[PDB]
Amino acid sequence: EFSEWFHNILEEAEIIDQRYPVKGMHVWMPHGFMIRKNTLKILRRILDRDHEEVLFPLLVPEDELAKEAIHVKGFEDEVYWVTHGGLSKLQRKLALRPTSETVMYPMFALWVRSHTDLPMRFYQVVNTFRYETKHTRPLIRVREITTFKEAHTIHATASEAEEQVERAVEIYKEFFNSLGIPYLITRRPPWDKFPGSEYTVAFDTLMPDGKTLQIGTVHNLGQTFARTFEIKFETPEGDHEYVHQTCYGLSDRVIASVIAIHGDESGLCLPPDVAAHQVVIVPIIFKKAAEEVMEACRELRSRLEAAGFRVHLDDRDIRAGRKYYEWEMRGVPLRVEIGPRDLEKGAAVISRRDTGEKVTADLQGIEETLRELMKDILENLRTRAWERMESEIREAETLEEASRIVDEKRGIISFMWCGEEECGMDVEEKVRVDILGIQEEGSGTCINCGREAPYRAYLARTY
Amino acid sequence: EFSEWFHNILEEAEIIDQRYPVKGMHVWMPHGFMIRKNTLKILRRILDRDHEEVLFPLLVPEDELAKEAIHVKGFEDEVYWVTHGGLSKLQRKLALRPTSETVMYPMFALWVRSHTDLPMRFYQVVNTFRYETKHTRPLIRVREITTFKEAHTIHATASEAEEQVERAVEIYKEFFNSLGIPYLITRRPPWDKFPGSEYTVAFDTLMPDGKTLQIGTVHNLGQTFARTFEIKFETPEGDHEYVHQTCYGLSDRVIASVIAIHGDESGLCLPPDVAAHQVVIVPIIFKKAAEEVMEACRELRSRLEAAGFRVHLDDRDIRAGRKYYEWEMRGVPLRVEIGPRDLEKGAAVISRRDTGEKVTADLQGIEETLRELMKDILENLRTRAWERMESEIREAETLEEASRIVDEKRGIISFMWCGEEECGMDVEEKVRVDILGIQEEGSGTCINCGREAPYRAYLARTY
Ligand SMILES: Nc1ncnc2c1ncn2[C@@H]1O[C@H](COS(=O)(=O)NC(=O)[C@@H](N)CS)[C@@H](O)[C@H]1O
Ligand SMILES: Nc1ncnc2c1ncn2[C@@H]1O[C@H](COS(=O)(=O)NC(=O)[C@@H](N)CS)[C@@H](O)[C@H]1O
Ligand SMILES: [Mg+2]
Ligand SMILES: [Mg+2]
Ligand SMILES: [Zn+2]
Ligand SMILES: [Zn+2]
Repeated sequence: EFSEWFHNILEEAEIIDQRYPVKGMHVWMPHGFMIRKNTLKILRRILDRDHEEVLFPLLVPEDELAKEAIHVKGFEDEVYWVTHGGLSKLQRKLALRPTSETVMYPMFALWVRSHTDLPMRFYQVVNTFRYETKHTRPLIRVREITTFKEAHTIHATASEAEEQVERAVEIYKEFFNSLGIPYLITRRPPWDKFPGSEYTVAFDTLMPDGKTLQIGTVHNLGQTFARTFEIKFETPEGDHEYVHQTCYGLSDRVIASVIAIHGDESGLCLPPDVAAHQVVIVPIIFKKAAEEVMEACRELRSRLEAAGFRVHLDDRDIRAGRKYYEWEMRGVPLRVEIGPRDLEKGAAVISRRDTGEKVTADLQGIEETLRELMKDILENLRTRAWERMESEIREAETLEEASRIVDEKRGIISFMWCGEEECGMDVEEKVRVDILGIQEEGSGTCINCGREAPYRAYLARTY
Repeated sequence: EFSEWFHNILEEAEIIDQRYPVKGMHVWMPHGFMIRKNTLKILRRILDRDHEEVLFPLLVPEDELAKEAIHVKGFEDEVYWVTHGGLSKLQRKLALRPTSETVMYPMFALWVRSHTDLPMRFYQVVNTFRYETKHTRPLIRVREITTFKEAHTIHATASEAEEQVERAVEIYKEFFNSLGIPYLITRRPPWDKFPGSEYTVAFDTLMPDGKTLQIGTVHNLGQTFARTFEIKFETPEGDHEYVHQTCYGLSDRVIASVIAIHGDESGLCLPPDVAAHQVVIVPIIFKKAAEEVMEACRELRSRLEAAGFRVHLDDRDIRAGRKYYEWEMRGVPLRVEIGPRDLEKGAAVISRRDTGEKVTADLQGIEETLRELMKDILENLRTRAWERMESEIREAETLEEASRIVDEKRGIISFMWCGEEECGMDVEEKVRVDILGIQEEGSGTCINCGREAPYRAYLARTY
């Protein structure tokens, strides 16, 4: 049911067009692009406080790519290779970046010299490529991740790296809270961690179909990469030690989830700061004081633009009904309607998208009325969102009880686990599910092997 | 001399790092990225008035790519090819986009149906790839054009297309005028036009080394592409005619030229709206009322931020001299200095980057003082720039006189030309130069063959 809804809204709302001749590569249409744009504005406000945006190349030579032990093994046959430059075959294969460690790190080796240089915090929003699963899904599992934001940091001590991991987590929390997206934070199992990292922390959110979606990862790379690419720095004493690195990223999934989670029957419902328009003015006219209604709307639009609003005056010549439907299925938060009546009273009708509540406000101080409504809409959407997710995280004491809950109610399943490979693998195989990760807490007994369970773990059917 | 200057400033000002293992692919460092960012902000303000930003894929399948007669011939061996997806060879070669006609047009065939749909105006800023000349030059001739802005339009009548070409030209004029970049507009010879177009209009600017740089092109594609990809539309009568298309683009060259043209001995000099910082506050202190000087600067910074300025308070602990040098070689327009004296008077020293003129202003209304200075700096830079270019465009009546001027003074050479292939080719071969394009005007006699010359043409040594 959700799948169909999603695919249809992506088309109706004109977000992406999937009819491109190459599987897993979609087109961002005007409207979709605007949402993506606003989502990135929000992200960058946060990231630009302490990160420096850069932009590295797309192509990586075998030499550099296969320079890592496990990392290269991790993306072995998941990499696209350019072999020819025109008719002639390149004397050195070039891979489209799957992620940029092998692109930036050799360069980091040069930029880093003294401890005065550290810490360094960079990020870029580029397009990456991954040749994976025959199962292609819009914004969720694409071959061309068109909105891959990857941040990479460099530190003097391992201590600072761990500290950075904590900061990244807080940055994502804030990012997501701004999109009203709920999340579960866990430490992925050591066999699912980013190829070559010390450990991976992941953010997972729940899709309306009971399936889970990884919407963010933070990795503590320790110094394994530093040693590989020779990223050393001079200490205040005169010694030469390797650096401690971390990296974290998000993809188009963040947009998929903002669409999916605040999804609706009427179409899209979006956080005010993400919608293409925050306020759409719709004039109601039947050839009766029209000239005065129109000039009341125009006055209003200009007044809102100057106030900092992303407003749109829909003066098209169609029935107000159709207009309502359109801007509603497109996710516009507030609709301001103006008719002869209310006009001859100095007021207008303001309709919310999340609730449907129409109120009456004085065009005189409407700016503040709108700002407040917007703050309200996000809080509501974020709240609802959190309730819906938590109400889907259920505890299980028996491995059999887990199977019953997953298969019947879907959602996330909480449980105490010993934290052993074989036991975890067995759990996954038996329940045909995936262990998202752990969260350290009081002990107990592993739901599967009964041994001492140091971790609170979660599992679910994932994307 | 210029070459060395350019390369050194790109490094000193930390714009791009060329030390990447793959020739023709450079890295945008933090500072460079900020300039690129601001340059694009300026561009988008203009383009977003009547264009809709989109984002298409990077990869194009042979099927689509080689679907055009001349277009495919034009980028035959200039295209990079991905042949393998992991270890397995793709059953369909994929080319990195050189430009996106073959990527978007098949998709345009679907989006276009009724005349009510037209006109459509799109654009995107993506990275494109071109395997060309062994001669790689930073921001001027790269394999990965990291800042390729391509706009594509669709029209019902050929008349509107030509009209669009005129609009594009005006858009670029405004873009460039904002960067204070001077330009010569001409109609490229029919053998240099964009592969498959009806005709190409190009913008050329002059580099400090007397060489010319193409910084923008507009193409009228007529309906040749429409027929190729089947982009038809229903007329108000019920007929099905093809569409009229145009497309135009810019690359990183725009940034190269803003750096080069307003170049300087002290380093970078940039239009206020392009610099990473428009105002850098430098407090002068020698342990004498410091606490009061610092709090005067902080107060000022905040005050400027809230006014809309991109300001930076350099409170580092180094000699004010070094600070001056740094922000000067980096292109910061205005430097605001505050010391005990001026402070105890309610004034500060404002230094211009283009001139070096230091003035004294009341911290009380400094906001306006700064805004005015910024407007002034651009006008000055744009003016100077235009003078320098025009003073390098020289007329020639004899083909021999041309050779003397080019070889001795470089620059651009104006001349009357018959407009024939063979004559033009001959001119180029004999003068070892390139014919930029023509400009229709009163007749005369071709500088080479003496026949009737309908066109005013220009030539020069180019990049
Ligand atoms: N095929 C895909 N389609 C869409 N999003 C994806 C895809 N693969 C991964 N992602 C998203 O991108 C994020 C980062 O991917 S990753 O492999 O975990 N980590 C990185 O690549 C690290 N180098 C951090 S920059 C994931 O958390 C996930 O939300
Ligand atoms: N290798 C290159 N490096 C940097 N800039 C380039 C390169 N090749 C072309 N350009 C710049 O990019 C602009 C557009 O390139 S073009 O081939 O003339 N035209 C297009 O590709 C058309 N499809 C318009 S979008 C040129 O005007 C030129 O200024
Ligand atoms: Mg697993
Ligand atoms: Mg030529
Ligand atoms: Zn166990
Ligand atoms: Zn001639």
